[PDB]
Amino acid sequence: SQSLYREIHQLISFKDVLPDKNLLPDWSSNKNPCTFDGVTCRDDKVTSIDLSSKPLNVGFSAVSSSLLSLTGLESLFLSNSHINGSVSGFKCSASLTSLDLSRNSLSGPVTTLTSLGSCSGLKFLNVSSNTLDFPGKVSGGLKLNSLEVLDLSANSISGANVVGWVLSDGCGELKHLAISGNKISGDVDVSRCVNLEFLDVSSNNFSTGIPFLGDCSALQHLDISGNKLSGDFSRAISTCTELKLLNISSNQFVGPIPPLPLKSLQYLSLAENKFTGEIPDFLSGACDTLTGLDLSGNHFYGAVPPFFGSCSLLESLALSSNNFSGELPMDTLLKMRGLKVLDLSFNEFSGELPESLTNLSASLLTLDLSSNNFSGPILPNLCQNPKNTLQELYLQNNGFTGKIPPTLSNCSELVSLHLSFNYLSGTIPSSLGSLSKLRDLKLWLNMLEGEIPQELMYVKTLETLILDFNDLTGEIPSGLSNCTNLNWISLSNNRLTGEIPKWIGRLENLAILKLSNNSFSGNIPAELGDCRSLIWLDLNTNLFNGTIPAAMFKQSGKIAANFIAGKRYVYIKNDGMKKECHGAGNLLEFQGIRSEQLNRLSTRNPCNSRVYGGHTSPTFDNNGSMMFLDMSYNMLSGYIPKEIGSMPYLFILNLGHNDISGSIPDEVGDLRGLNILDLSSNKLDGRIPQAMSALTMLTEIDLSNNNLSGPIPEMGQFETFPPAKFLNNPGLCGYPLPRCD
Ligand SMILES: *[C@@H]1O[C@H](CO)[C@@H](O[C@@H]2O[C@H](CO)[C@@H](O[C@@H]3O[C@H](CO)[C@@H](O)[C@H](O[C@H]4O[C@H](CO)[C@@H](O)[C@H](O)[C@@H]4O)[C@@H]3O)[C@H](O)[C@H]2NC(C)=O)[C@H](O)[C@H]1NC(C)=O
Ligand SMILES: *[C@@H]1O[C@H](CO)[C@@H](O[C@@H]2O[C@H](CO)[C@@H](O[C@@H]3O[C@H](CO)[C@@H](O)[C@H](O[C@H]4O[C@H](CO)[C@@H](O)[C@H](O)[C@@H]4O)[C@@H]3O)[C@H](O)[C@H]2NC(C)=O)[C@H](O)[C@H]1NC(C)=O
Ligand SMILES: *[C@@H]1O[C@H](CO)[C@@H](O[C@@H]2O[C@H](CO)[C@@H](O[C@@H]3O[C@H](CO)[C@@H](O)[C@H](O[C@H]4O[C@H](CO)[C@@H](O)[C@H](O)[C@@H]4O)[C@@H]3O)[C@H](O)[C@H]2NC(C)=O)[C@H](O)[C@H]1NC(C)=O
Ligand SMILES: CC(C)[C@H](C)[C@@H](O)[C@H](O)[C@@H](C)[C@H]1CC[C@H]2[C@@H]3COC(=O)[C@H]4C[C@H](O)[C@H](O)C[C@]4(C)[C@H]3CC[C@]12C
Ligand SMILES: *[C@@H]1O[C@H](CO)[C@@H](O)[C@H](O)[C@H]1NC(C)=O
Ligand SMILES: *[C@@H]1O[C@H](CO)[C@@H](O)[C@H](O)[C@H]1NC(C)=O
Ligand SMILES: *[C@@H]1O[C@H](CO)[C@@H](O)[C@H](O)[C@H]1NC(C)=O
Repeated sequence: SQSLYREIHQLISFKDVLPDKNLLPDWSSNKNPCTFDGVTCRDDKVTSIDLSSKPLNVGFSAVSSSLLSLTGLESLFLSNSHINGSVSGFKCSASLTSLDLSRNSLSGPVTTLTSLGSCSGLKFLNVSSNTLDFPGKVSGGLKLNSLEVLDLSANSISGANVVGWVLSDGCGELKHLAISGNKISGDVDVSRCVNLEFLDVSSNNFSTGIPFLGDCSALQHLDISGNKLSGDFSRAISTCTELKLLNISSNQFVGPIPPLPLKSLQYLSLAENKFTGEIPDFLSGACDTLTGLDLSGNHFYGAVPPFFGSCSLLESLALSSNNFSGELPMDTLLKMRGLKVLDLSFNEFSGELPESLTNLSASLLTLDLSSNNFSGPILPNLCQNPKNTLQELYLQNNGFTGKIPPTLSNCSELVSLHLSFNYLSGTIPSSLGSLSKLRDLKLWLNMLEGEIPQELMYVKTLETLILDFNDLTGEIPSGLSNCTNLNWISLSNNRLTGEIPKWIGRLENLAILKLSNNSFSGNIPAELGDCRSLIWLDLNTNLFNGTIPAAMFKQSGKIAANFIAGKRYVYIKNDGMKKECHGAGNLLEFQGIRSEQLNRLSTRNPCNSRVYGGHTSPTFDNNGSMMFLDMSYNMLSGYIPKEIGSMPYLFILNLGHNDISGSIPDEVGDLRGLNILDLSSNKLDGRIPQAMSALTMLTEIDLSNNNLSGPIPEMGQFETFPPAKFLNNPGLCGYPLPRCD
């Protein structure tokens, strides 16, 4: 036929306008398209093309002129294909049924989509994750009332009543509307959409009316979360008898949990609102269908109603960040046959752990009991039940006394263990080396003694070791050389000894090494310079000596950090007020702990009030450098190597209280991101290099107690700092000091 001749010529003309033609290397003229990678054929005719996740790097016009006009094409999938430009009028084949253009760079007003009406058979349209917008006045209509599925999520659509604009010309055919991740406001009226099954209007700018749903005859999925809605949603969804998922989380709802349609309900989320009072007895009505419940981050209180035993289908129960109290209602949890995730974190549950809990170790994937008021010992008999499935165990920030049960090694599926912030004595059981899947061992702020288990080598998956604030002794176990995935090692405020092993250079994933306030010694390993993920080095308050190896900076400009991101931390800034408190500040892991309990450190730390929190976020993804370097309060000597200046992402530099001599390298002036510079109490001499006048981001400097001399630089930021920062430098003069003689 002709369409065959035309099919091949159209496909090859498309290939030919690609900047990287090597992308469709098996496409070629005088070959049958049905043999082409990306092509679906039925009876020797093209019915579908899928060029998704290939960087085609061409514009929509190339697509609509070559591809969308092919006779018989039924579906075109071009998600994440680097298509830019915008939709305009074109001839479209009547067979085309699905168009997926999601995750591209389509730009322009959302009114451009209206020109896709050329496609008389189009029923499914995904244009999510682009940059389509709605400039100014919202008038007219989208005019695609034949659609069954429309996805406009994650665009740049800012406007009021955009939904009415979408639905203006009719929605009798519409089954699934998603438009989340925009900035849409106003009214949502889908009452004329009597076949609508799926509505996601989440993460927008709604702060007035609740969506109006009319008879709600077909609605199964309703997501209005992530807005600023308040008011009577109970009445709005009261006609909704087929509802399976109701997500109203992250809004401004207040009062008690009101009546709900439970007979079909599988997923319910009320999280992150201002609901008050206690879980009502009437929710037992969903115990026949309910698979997921989330009431986290409200003001709920009291106990977990006993009715939950009937919710035998309930897989996840999340109630964290309320004020639930009482003992672990094991009598109810043991009936929830299907329970997999249990999250009661950040409440005020109390008492010891009931012995019956050891049964759930054979069904649960996650047990999150962090930040409560539990007391007593960790159940030794825990994970007796053969085939222990438990993956995550979070018991941090409670009142647990006793030893760490070696029995925990039987929970062989364990990926995450967090026993921090308790009162645990005894040693770190050697048997934890048996947890072949463990990624996180977090035991910080307890009273753990003895040495760090050599047997920890037997854990190949290990990524984080957080042992700060204990009573550990002995040296860094040579065995740890084996855990090559470590990206965060924190051993501060113990009584460790020995040197820093030279095998640290081995771990190419280590991003944070914190060894402060112990008794480590010897020289700084030039081997640290071999770590290619290292961004935070805190060796303060120890007994290291020798000279700062220039080699430790060899990685600067090559540093990659990706795995360390997204982890909750607190950074506690040192105010130079108390002389017993050392270092720039303490970076501490802080997943599942209340800041209100930082006061617990008072007895272990001479530091008093300045707490930064967040989630780790490197300032680059690649080609970075160290961001933090503290070696204060040691016995280092010799001169600062000029390579010190080679780290453009360095925010903090503390080398204070050592025996460093010679003169401040002029390369410090290259450290353009520097916020803090402490070189106090050393033996540095010569002149403050004028180059340092180029630093623009210094919020703090200290050069006091050296043998520096000559004039303080008048340009840059020096005039900004008080005299104290320069005291005890005999030959030093110039404002803020007395003028030079
Ligand atoms: C409009 O297009 C968007 C963008 O593609 C689309 O959203 C994305 O959908 C996909 C699935 O269709 C999501 O990817 C999933 O992510 C989950 C984790 O959250 C994974 O578990 C899933 O993996 C499963 O399936 C894979 C094969 O697809 C298997 O390899 C794997 O083993 C699992 O079985 C899956 O990868 C994606 O997260 C969303 N979100 C994005 C990218 O924004 C959206 O659904 C489209 N809209 C409509 C109406 O179709
Ligand atoms: C019930 O609803 C809640 C609340 O909406 C929901 O949890 C949320 O999931 C969404 C994903 O749909 C999360 O949103 C993302 O947050 C991450 C992390 O900060 C961001 O990186 C993401 O930004 C991207 O996507 C945006 C579009 O949504 C884009 O505009 C942006 O440019 C980025 O590409 C995104 O915002 C959100 O973090 C959570 N919220 C909370 C509080 O957990 C939950 O999953 C729902 N439950 C069920 C089962 O449906
Ligand atoms: C490096 O490690 C060591 C080991 O922790 C650390 O020494 C400890 O410092 C803390 C905090 O200063 C000390 O805690 C004190 O304990 C005594 C009793 O032994 C108490 O009397 C003290 O109480 C005072 O402060 C309280 C509030 O914090 C007040 O309520 C009270 O009225 C008192 O004023 C205080 O809690 C602890 O004794 C030492 N332990 C050791 C081993 O010496 C050291 O400070 C760390 N170094 C650095 C640089 O951080
Ligand atoms: C990359 C991570 C490991 C890291 C924790 C990161 O996520 C985090 O944002 C870091 C970069 C933060 C945590 C503490 C922050 C510092 C807080 O303490 C310092 O006093 C302030 C003072 C002042 O505000 C300066 O502008 C920056 C400055 C000095 C901050 C520099 C950036 C931080 C160091
Ligand atoms: C589309 O992307 C290409 C590649 O960068 C560019 O040359 C062209 O100008 C872009 N078109 C639009 C509309 O931005
Ligand atoms: C959300 O809507 C309000 C009211 O229309 C508007 O004033 C505001 O600009 C919008 N906020 C955002 C974050 O765009
Ligand atoms: C939370 O519950 C506890 C224990 O019953 C109660 O004493 C406390 O007042 C509650 N917290 C608040 C602030 O309501």
